Amino acid sequence: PARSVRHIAIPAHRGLITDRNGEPLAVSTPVTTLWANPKELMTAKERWPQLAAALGQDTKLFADRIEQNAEREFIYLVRGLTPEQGEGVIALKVPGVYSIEEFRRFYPAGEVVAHAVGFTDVDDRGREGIELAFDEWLAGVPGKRQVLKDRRGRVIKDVQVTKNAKPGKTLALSIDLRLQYLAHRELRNALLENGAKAGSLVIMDVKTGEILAMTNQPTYNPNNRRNLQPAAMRNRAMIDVFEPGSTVKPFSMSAALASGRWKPSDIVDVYPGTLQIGRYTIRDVSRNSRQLDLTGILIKSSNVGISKIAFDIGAESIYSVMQQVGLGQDTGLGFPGERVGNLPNHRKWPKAETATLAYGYGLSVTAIQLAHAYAALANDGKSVPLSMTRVDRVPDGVQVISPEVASTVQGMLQQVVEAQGGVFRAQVPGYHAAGKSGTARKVSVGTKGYRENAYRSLFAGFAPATDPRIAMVVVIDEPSKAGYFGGLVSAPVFSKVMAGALRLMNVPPDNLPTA
Ligand SMILES: *C(=O)[C@@H](NC(=O)[C@H](N)c1ccc(O)cc1)[C@@H]1N[C@@H](C(=O)O)C(C)(C)S1
Repeated sequence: PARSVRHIAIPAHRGLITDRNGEPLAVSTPVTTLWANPKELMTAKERWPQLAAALGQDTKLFADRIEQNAEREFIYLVRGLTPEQGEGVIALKVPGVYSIEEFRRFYPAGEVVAHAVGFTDVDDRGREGIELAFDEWLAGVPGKRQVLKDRRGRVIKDVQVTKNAKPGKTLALSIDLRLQYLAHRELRNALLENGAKAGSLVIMDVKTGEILAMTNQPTYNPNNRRNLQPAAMRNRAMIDVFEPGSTVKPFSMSAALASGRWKPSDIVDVYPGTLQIGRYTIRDVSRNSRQLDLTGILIKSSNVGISKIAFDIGAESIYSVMQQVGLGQDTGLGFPGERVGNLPNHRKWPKAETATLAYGYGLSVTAIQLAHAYAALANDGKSVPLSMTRVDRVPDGVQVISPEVASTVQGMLQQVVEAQGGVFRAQVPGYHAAGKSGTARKVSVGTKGYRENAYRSLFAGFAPATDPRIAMVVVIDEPSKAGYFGGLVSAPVFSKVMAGALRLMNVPPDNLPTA
């Protein structure tokens, strides 16, 4: 054809992502992509070697590429150069060489918030994290332009633009970059000090359902598009499931207190520190107890104690609490590839499965689910929907644990942290803090039993105890030093991060004299 009217795409500006206070976290940056029409290049061959050198290409390999693409009318030279580098090639004035203005993401906080903010692909589309989850909101709509193409791929004139490029929309996350940096720094330090393989830390606002911080190790710099390490790009807090172990005992206890059959001052006989159930043996770490009260069962973390309570009240009541607080349940966050985990269910619960459920084996949850469950407990038993975006109007929560039961369990968890023989490393000077340690043996990758030397160290809690504001989970995978108990490995991280986060949020210190 002598003339040919066709259409080309004009890239649109991707929406700005900020933290909850407007600090930029993902910013669309103008880049210059160079393309060429090989047929037009065929008329200026003496210019090719200088063009090749400017592109850092070998002269022969470049010439070979153009010659073998002589039939085509569109060939990429280089994508995503800075407009500074792009003009240096444009300045050669080579016939048939053209530029289009595209966009590439810059991430000002880099590795500090990489998992939460996420990453974009070669075409500026979200492929991880918020970038992926809110891709429709962020992407906008590209422009569509008219053209006039010949048999040589030549363009004549303009006088067009049928469709204008629509920019994407701004998005403010629930994340507070101040708390995010604190959490990042403390988790990294903990990983290194313990020679651990991986870790996750989530901070949630118990009143609004907002995720205030979400950090994992290992992490990566999303501005380095060359490294491409899949393991480091995993948002473990949302995609890696684990047995939460003794961190679910406060939920078993909630079921016990709701049953009508148990009060905190009631007693369980846990002597001699083991309990046989068919071919399975329930075992406590500390085996020098006889009568323990319900608070003591949580302080000492007696598997025997919680198991006997579970046999009394029935597994159904415990399953119900865990399901209602969201363990093994869809979070509704809508991140593709987010893992839901699994909460086992039965019509007739056998005794072994009843016991293991009560102390957190045989179910799999994510760190986000665990933090959300603790948020409901801290928020006087009311569960506010999870959000990764800033919440200005809070949706109504669902009452999942009665307020009196939740309050009672809160006081028990304060004792876990403060009482003699408790998790003293979770204490937060100036405040009352509450929570529960866990230590879980990892199930072998093959068939293959439980891995003898591989543990996960957990601490989950909230503060300030007298008026809860923040819930936090710290999960550290395979610590390598002498300590591996959650109370040794994860509790000090909870303490350090809570100390900073409460003060960054201007929460009044509550360890005061009696009124
Ligand atoms: C819950 O997390 C419980 N953990 C275990 O019973 C676990 N199978 C285990 C026992 C012994 C080990 O050396 C390692 C793992 C109890 N709660 C824990 C906690 O951290 O609070 C323990 C006190 C380790 S036991």
